[PDB]
Amino acid sequence: PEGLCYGLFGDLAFAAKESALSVFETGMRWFVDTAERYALAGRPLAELCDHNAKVARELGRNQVAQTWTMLRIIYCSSRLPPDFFGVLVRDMLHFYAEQGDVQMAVSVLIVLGERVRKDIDEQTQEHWYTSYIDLLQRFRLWNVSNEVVKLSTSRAVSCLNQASTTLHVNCSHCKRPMSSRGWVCDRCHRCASMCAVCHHVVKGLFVWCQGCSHGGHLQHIMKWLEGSSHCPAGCGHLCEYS
Amino acid sequence: IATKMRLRALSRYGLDTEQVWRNHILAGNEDPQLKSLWYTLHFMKQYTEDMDQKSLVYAGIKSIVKSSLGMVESSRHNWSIQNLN
Amino acid sequence: FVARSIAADHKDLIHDVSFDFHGRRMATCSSDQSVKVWDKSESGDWHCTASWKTHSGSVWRVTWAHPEFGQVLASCSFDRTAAVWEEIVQSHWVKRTTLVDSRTSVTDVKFAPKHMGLMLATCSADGIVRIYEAPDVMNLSQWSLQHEISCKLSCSCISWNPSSSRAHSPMIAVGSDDSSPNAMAKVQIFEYNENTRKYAKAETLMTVTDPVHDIAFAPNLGRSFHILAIATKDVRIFTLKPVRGPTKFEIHIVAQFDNHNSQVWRVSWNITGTVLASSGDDGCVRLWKANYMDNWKCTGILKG
Amino acid sequence: GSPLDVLKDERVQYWIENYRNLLDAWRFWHKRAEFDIHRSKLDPSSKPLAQVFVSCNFCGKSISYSKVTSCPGCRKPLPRCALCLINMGTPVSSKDKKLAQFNNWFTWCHNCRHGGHAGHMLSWFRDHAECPVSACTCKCMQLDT
Ligand SMILES: [Zn+2]
Ligand SMILES: [Zn+2]
Ligand SMILES: [Zn+2]
Ligand SMILES: [Zn+2]
Ligand SMILES: [Zn+2]
Ligand SMILES: [Zn+2]
Ligand SMILES: [Zn+2]
Ligand SMILES: [Zn+2]
Repeated sequence: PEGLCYGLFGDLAFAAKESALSVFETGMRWFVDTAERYALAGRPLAELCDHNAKVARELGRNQVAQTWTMLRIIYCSSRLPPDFFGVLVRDMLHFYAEQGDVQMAVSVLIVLGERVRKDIDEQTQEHWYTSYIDLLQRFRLWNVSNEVVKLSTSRAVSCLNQASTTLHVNCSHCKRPMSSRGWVCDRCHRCASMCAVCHHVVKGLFVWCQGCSHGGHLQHIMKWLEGSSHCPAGCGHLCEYS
Repeated sequence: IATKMRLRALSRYGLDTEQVWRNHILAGNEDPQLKSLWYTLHFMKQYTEDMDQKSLVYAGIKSIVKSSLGMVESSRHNWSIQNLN
Repeated sequence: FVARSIAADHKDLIHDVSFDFHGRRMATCSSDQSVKVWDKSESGDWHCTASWKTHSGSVWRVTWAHPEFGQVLASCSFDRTAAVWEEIVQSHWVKRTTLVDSRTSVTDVKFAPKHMGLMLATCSADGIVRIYEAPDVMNLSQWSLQHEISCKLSCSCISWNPSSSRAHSPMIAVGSDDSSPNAMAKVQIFEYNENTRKYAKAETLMTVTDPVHDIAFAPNLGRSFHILAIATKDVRIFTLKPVRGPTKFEIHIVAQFDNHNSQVWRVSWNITGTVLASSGDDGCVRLWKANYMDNWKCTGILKG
Repeated sequence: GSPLDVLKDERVQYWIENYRNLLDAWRFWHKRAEFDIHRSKLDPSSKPLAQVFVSCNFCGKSISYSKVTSCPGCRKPLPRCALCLINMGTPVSSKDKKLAQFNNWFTWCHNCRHGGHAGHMLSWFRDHAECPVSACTCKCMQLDT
């Protein structure tokens, strides 16, 4: 006669025989902040390690911060053997992964790249990447998930983003497909990518209503729909009703 | 004319359909031709609305009075409308 | 934990509550043949955005599907059916397919993990666990029964293995609530073998002879071994360590809690698979967590 | 409310087009859009600007105006957002619930054709400056301005 289930954010619903529905709310705020404010690429290894360590120390994760600093010293340096710490780095990655902290393991894998990629097998790396991506998507952190996918050291995880994400656009006047890298119609010889607001060629981002088949610059359409409910091109369509 | 058009567009001139006659106020300046045109358009819109409540009017006086037959001119101007066509 | 009550307004006892994938939505099924979907707003209050009659008999379990397949709900009931409900946009929920293969009551229904596609497993009271599949995720009105497994015991709970690793074969555990005087294992674990393309009984937990009311695989989330939580007269946690045909596991019990002092009805892991909540006949929710020495301890007692 | 013969006259439509060109020259784009709405309401013969439309990869028919994320013609899955990996779609048929919010509209870079939800890619390009799809070096937002 009882029901029980945690939610994502630590809240817990518990319905039992009197039946009374109670949500025992609290958790993972550290995970959200950590995922949001690491930098995984675009800077040298030392800078990335110091930034991540500063994040971990600010959030109160002293062990994570010292791990980042230790990685910086180990990698970004009558000397120690070149592969002296590889076993220890692998053990640290496995230690963080086996306790549910897949975020730290994936971040270290991405930051280090090939320095540790060849030492961890592909299957475990893919498992960590997928677990971290699922955690990020649960918290609705799409930007961090896509950054991880783009910077993923595994080819299979990288290919997860290129599946059915290409749009085939056609000219309305000619009803024929357009070139894959174009902004002018092949047949009609008309700038079919004209913004409905500014009447300028939309070379980059194009937002398109599915009702009236009209659109334009993403910012321009956003502003117009913020200021009105009609189609900017003027087809009597309430594209975003109310 | 370009600056006047800019100012009128900034003031939403001619876009008011609640009562069209106010558009000449939105024109900024006192233009007799604009005022006459907008008052005529308002009158014809009012006639269309009244007819709908209880096409040809938009054709203008020339087309309206073309079918006006059967009127007798008054020889004497007595000094004292419904008798008209 | 801070407790807050919800005005369920359910005509009978609430049998199951299941959050969605994102944690922002809820689905509660009761014995009044009604399933209610709750969506919370920025104010934090849970609003019942949908309430429709589903089945003829009491509805036992309601489970969510991954959002990539859309807002999809599967509910099993006493009328030997497991219906699949989809949301179409107001908030209208439509029945897609009624799964009528089971000849007896379907105790539990659970969606398979995302990496398998859209697969559904239903366990019936006659000992048959049926695993379905939708070949086309855009056509939820067509479900094809892939496998059916005879568990030789009255099934009461199932739990997929949420591991997304390619090193772990598909695995479904089946618990039984049968109370026969004879002492036989009440939990059977079946692993899908790619070579045979058929589910085969991999491991059997002989130590569990009491009736089982709920089983729950722990979210793998980067681990290498599988952790299973079992609800019985006590709370047991088993760790399944694969060794280097069905895979052989070094089954070790790592927890056995009688703090409920009564029958434990439900067990539910959290997102990280680190804290386990158990709800027993005492009406208390006991959160169990393991320290770095693998000594599972109670981190809180929660009362209605 | 002129008769369709007057609205079909070359001179009237030429004056309308010249006024719209003047409005574009002054960058009165929103006011030009308001005038376009007014003209479409009053003159049904004013065909709206013909812009691009998305076509199903398999059927090839237009997906413009029953799963929302499926092509209306061949019931095939629609292209998915490069960020949330959820198949894109928009239900088709005031102070009411927005049946089709802006943050769910189809949105793609016109150069690399990689697409996603409007809100998702808006946030992504607010944060980053590269195409979300892996192995694509296009700078989608930098192309426009
Ligand atoms: Zn064309
Ligand atoms: Zn524009
Ligand atoms: Zn339009
Ligand atoms: Zn539209
Ligand atoms: Zn199609
Ligand atoms: Zn998206
Ligand atoms: Zn691209
Ligand atoms: Zn691009």
